[PDB]
Amino acid sequence: ETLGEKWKKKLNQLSRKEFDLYKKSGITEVDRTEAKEGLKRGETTHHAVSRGSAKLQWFVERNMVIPEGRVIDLGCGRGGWSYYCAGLKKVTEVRGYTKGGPGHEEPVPMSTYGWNIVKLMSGKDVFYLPPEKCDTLLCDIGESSPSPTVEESRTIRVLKMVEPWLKNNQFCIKVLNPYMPTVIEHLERLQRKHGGMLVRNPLSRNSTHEMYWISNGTGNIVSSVNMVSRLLLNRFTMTHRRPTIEKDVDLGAGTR
Ligand SMILES: Nc1cc(Cl)ccc1NC(=O)Nc1cccc(S(=O)(=O)Nc2ccc(C(=O)O)cc2)c1
Ligand SMILES: C[S@@+](CC[C@H](N)C(=O)[O-])C[C@H]1O[C@@H](n2cnc3c(N)ncnc32)[C@H](O)[C@@H]1O
Repeated sequence: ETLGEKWKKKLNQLSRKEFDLYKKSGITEVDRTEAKEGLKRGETTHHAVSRGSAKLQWFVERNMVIPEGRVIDLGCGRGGWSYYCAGLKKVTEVRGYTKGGPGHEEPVPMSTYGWNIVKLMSGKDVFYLPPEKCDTLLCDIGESSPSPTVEESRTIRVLKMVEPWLKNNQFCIKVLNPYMPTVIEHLERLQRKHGGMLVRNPLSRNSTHEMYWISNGTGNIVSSVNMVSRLLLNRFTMTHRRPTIEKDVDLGAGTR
């Protein structure tokens, strides 16, 4: 019924070859060549551990979330968001939590600028964690699934989990499937209470309808979601557009 549901049905009809040509058509991406080569060699300075550092940097450099004080990073994985925040002037502590174990990335130890204010803790399912006081709440959880009802369930669970962590603080939260009417209802209620806006990051793949609820902005959630569904549906029409290439983020070295 929603434009997003039509997008997901069409995405599920693609062959692997078609899917591989669609997923990056017209997106933006950072060139990870140098970082991957450095990481393979065990280099611990300058490189971002994942594409996530540039993905969060995109929101921060637009002032959509402005990390400060004690940052919590839920679903930190290898730690791209955490290591990026560790170098920001207003940040004083970064605590990352992630599941780890089979099927999940482990935190990567690094020596990028501000490493000494970061603690990444694996073996932590955030759905069992009691909330902690923080000045910035980040969450990048939401596992894609071919089933949109599984994605709807996973999105609602994240939105219910994150709310007790929100106390008039800065935030950036992934919304895996933002187009279902039940999710829209939660998002509108959450925006009435905590403010912010839902934003599509250009570095996201066309194979996910993810959007991020960020704290600094206003706007109409329904309009923003439908614009993304129409964008993703239009990207099935034409031949692959190679992604727009950008430089990856240099996270430096040193303590603070
Ligand atoms: N065409 C289109 C298609 C889709 Cl499916 C979704 C969105 C758009 N359009 C844009 O995204 N337009 C836009 C224009 C100039 C700069 C940027 S920006 O993201 O670089 N910086 C911002 C953005 C918003 C605010 C705000 O509202 O406070 C603050 C800073 C975005
Ligand atoms: C891949 S990370 C996102 C990228 C990350 N922001 C970065 O920059 O590296 C998302 C993570 O959420 C983790 N995750 C999934 N379910 C989780 C849960 N219940 N509790 C904690 N972490 C979870 C996954 O293991 C995955 O590593």
